[PDB]
Amino acid sequence: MIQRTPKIQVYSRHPAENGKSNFLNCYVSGFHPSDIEVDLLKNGERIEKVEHSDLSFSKDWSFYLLYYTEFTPTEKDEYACRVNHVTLSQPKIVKWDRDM
Amino acid sequence: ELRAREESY
Amino acid sequence: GSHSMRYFYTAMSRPGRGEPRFIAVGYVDDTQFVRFDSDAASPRMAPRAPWIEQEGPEYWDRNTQISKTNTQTYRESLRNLRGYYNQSEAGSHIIQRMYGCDVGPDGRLLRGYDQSAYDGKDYIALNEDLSSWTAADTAAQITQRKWEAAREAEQLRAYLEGLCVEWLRRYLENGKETLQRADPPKTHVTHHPISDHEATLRCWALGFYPAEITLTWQRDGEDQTQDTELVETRPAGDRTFQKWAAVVVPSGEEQRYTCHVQHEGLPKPLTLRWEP
Repeated sequence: MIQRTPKIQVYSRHPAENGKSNFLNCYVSGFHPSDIEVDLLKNGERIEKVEHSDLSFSKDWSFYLLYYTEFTPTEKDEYACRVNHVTLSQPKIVKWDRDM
Repeated sequence: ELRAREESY
Repeated sequence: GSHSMRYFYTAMSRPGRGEPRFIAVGYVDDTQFVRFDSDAASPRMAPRAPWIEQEGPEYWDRNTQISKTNTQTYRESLRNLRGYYNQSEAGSHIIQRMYGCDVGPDGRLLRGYDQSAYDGKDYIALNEDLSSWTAADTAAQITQRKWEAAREAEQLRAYLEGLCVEWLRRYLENGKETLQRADPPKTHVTHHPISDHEATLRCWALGFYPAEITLTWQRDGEDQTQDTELVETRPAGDRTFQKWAAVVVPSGEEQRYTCHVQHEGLPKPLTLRWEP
């Protein structure tokens, strides 16, 4: 069958302010089939107890999920989202671009 | 409210 | 304005790892309000929006039983479709179904839907007449003839014209403070230098509900459609959504560019410029 690779966006719920609690989001979408592995990374290490939305799909039948965790950003800490899927030979890592 | 009594494919 | 109720079913076989998983989620507009997962320790229809929590036990038991029955029905359907395509017992396959109704501001049925896919490809859909089917291929024609013999389109029509709109109207009233409230985007324009020659202008929309939005860049009043990078609208996790649009501009020409924002929550459409 045809398979579709996930798109990945990494971003915060609110505009980021160091020392202020927030939510870190990793939105994976556009993929098929539905099995997917998503980790949120803090300085390269897997964050524990990350939650995610209930599986649903878009008009073109591709799946989407929101993975999220409460966090407090700092100037030093670097965050990222690591995604594996059958379409991916190796896990894809997308850094939280705190520049925009 | 869900639809009940669906016929299988 | 108008409103929608939709259920999204995903049934997934996993040979060697137990029986096919069945997940159902329900939405009103862009607000999820229920979920069911046959893999849960104790599978039940469960609330996902506060305004559905006031439904009584009969509601929760009835919708749970339909979902448990569907867990079995969709396992039958997966076995059937495997046969329709001459597929082995070794592979994993997915049935997806979306059904529901749209109502106008006056609550009257605008359109009903019932559409199915197999392994991500369109399989069979109820036509807009709520009376006939469009089958994608000769396998779906087997389902079509089965559903025609069972008068299943008539059952969809009865649901879509009755329960679907009646319960959607109830949900809209019970959740009116959120479901019938459009929250406008908070907007700003950022400037990201690329080189001495160019910079990126990025137009942001944050915190809006519902997800429908129009973000466009114009240059001298002409849409920059082909030149605009438009990210997929994404959920913030607090019911609201986020989106941005970006265009690469020649240095010094930034004032020829305007970002235009249309959203239901806005008093009037916005026109934004870079404000250094």
